[PDB]
Amino acid sequence: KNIESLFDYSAGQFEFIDHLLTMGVGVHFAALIFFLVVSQFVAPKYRIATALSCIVMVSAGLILNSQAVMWTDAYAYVDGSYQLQDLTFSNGYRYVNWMATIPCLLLQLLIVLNLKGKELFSTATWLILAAWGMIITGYVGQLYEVDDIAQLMIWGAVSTAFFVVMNWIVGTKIFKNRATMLGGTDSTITKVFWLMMFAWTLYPIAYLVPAFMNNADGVVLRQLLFTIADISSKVIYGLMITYIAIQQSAAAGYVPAQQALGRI
Ligand SMILES: *C/C=C(C)/C=C/C=C(C)/C=C/C1=C(C)CCCC1(C)C
Ligand SMILES: CCCCCCCC/C=C\CCCCCCCC(=O)O
Ligand SMILES: [Cl-]
Ligand SMILES: [Cl-]
Repeated sequence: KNIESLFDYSAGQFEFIDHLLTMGVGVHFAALIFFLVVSQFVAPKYRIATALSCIVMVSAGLILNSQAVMWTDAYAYVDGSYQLQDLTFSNGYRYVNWMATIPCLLLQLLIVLNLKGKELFSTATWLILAAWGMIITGYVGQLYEVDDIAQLMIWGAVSTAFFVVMNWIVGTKIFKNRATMLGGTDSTITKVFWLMMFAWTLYPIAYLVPAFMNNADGVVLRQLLFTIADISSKVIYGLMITYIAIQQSAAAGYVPAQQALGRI
């Protein structure tokens, strides 16, 4: 049902996708160790925001690892090209994984925005429901990326509505609670918003690849877009969230945070 299954791949195409996914694994698990070691310099009220980045690194790292092994399982070099064998490859499992990873990305944002108690629970709940609506409708949509492009587009439109509303909740909370943020991170959090807008928008672009480039090079392009988007939305984003957590910790008087920033 996926466009990947339609084509044979050159040695170059096949190996490049393998390298993309493998590099993705390495970057996330390398970043994982970074978040782990810096977590001790984060104040208790923010420390979970850094822990969530560890959770995202392993979650994303495992899905990229799984995709890479699926890639090599599904294809074999036969008569001059990589051809589909008995096992299958699908991006569908990425969608399933977003059901967990996207709430984690949103939660760590709410934490450094200094949301607490009732407002935190209610905001998280609405955000997660919006994200799940986006993901599920998008998942349904890509089931038709070969059979029914018109249906892919309509489900994509519904998904985009959830996307836009989710982003509106995010923007509203960010620009409202920006003033509560310490150590100059009121400025930094604005860049985080724009980073999210940019990085997350790459995913619906990848979703539409079967509509504007239905060929083997389109398959490569989609994996390339996922790679850019994954690294930007999880790793670079996580680094900014953790930076914001540490800076606010230091400004709140947390001594390990103050000492850590002093060494650099
Ligand atoms: C780490 C993974 C992340 C941040 C994934 C984000 C995914 C999206 C923003 C997906 C958006 C979609 C649309 C807005 C329309 C087409 C269907 C989706 C699910 C690909
Ligand atoms: C934050 C951005 C992260 C960027 C990650 C991507 C790094 C590698 C990117 C691709 C370089 C282009 C490689 C040339 C493609 C050759 C075409 C092919 O062989 O199929
Ligand atoms: Cl604290
Ligand atoms: Cl993920």
